[PDB]
Amino acid sequence: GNIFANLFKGLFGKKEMRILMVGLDAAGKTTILYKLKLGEIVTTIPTIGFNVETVEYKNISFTVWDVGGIRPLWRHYFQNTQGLIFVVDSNDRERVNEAREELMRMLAEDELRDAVLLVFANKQDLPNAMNAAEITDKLGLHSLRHRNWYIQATCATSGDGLYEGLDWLSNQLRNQK
Amino acid sequence: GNIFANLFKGLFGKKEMRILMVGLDAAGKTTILYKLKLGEIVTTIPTIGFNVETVEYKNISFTVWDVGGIRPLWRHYFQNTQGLIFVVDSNDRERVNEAREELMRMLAEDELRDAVLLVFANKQDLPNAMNAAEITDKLGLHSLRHRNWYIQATCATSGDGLYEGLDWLSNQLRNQK
Ligand SMILES: Nc1nc2c(ncn2[C@@H]2O[C@H](COP(=O)(O)OP(=O)(O)O)[C@@H](O)[C@H]2O)c(=O)[nH]1
Ligand SMILES: Nc1nc2c(ncn2[C@@H]2O[C@H](COP(=O)(O)OP(=O)(O)O)[C@@H](O)[C@H]2O)c(=O)[nH]1
Ligand SMILES: [Mg+2]
Ligand SMILES: [Mg+2]
Repeated sequence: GNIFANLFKGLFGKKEMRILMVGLDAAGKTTILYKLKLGEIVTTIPTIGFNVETVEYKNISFTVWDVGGIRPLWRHYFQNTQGLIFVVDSNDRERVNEAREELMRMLAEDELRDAVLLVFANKQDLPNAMNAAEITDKLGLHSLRHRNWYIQATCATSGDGLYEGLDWLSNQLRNQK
Repeated sequence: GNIFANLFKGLFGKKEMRILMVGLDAAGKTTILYKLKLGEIVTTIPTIGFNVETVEYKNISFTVWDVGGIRPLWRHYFQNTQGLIFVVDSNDRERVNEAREELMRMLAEDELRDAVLLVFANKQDLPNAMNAAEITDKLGLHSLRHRNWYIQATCATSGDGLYEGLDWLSNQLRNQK
């Protein structure tokens, strides 16, 4: 709601910022966006089979799309992305190896070289959900000795961890550029 | 887009109406919605797990959501539904039986009792895509001895068939109550 509006209020200014939130399908990306209550989640299809949800807050645009189904059109988007958030279904032990692939494939893009990474280890409320330490390992985030990263455990449905992780991210951008 | 807006025009009274477009996931509902160019597709999540896309023209709300995976909140939506569009992935021969039960199930509900059913047999551009003739059977549309109904073969991505099926529906609604 507002606690999130406040967060991003310090990042306001004549400049179009982009915060990419990608992850596999059903990771909790649309739920996290609805939870921020920064505005209307509007869907558009840039290209057939390319669904993009966006919440435009002010100069800050929240762009979301599923991953693993790369793509050219993506680069255009990358050309504005200050920060990338990657949400993982901690309870989906089966597709984290994929999450890692795409993640590594995203970090490996030239325009996203100077982008702050925030990994949301969502669905923490599920009984056999990996913890933020398991996910950091499986994702091999400890080898990303090069970029400003961070992992916050969450539950998009109850909503906790979203503020704490977005607080970090907000701080980072505030002195990113 | 504009050809589509004029279609519903006559129906522009002050009356709050709703056209419910449903079917299994991946059927082509979001693509159909985007093709109409009647407005922005906003995703809301009334209850956890329940994602609804809505486009609003004037006194018209196109409410979309995936089925097959009733509920008390739908019945509330049902209590205002004039038209019911049911889109099927004509090429997904496997779950056609599932889209059949979900359809039948939806028609069982009382507020829907006076809803006009338009069936879009989508993805018609694919080689294996069942045709309206086979769909009309696999869904038992002929069993509907008590309601208005029409099946229109479409291809959402190119837009083929959208106007035809939607021109029919308009009439049904133009002389409803
Ligand atoms: N248990 C649990 N379920 C969640 C959580 N976040 C999202 N979900 C559920 O996972 C499904 C996928 O979520 P969704 O937001 O549509 O995913 P997206 O495909 O990544 O955009 C939905 O049915 C959610 O309501 C969470 O933290 N915990
Ligand atoms: N080949 C083909 N694909 C279609 C057609 N309509 C939709 N799709 C594709 O089917 C996938 C699912 O469609 P979508 O609009 O996302 O469906 P929804 O899950 O019902 O909202 C997307 O890749 C669409 O581009 C069609 O007529 N032909
Ligand atoms: Mg989604
Ligand atoms: Mg959809």
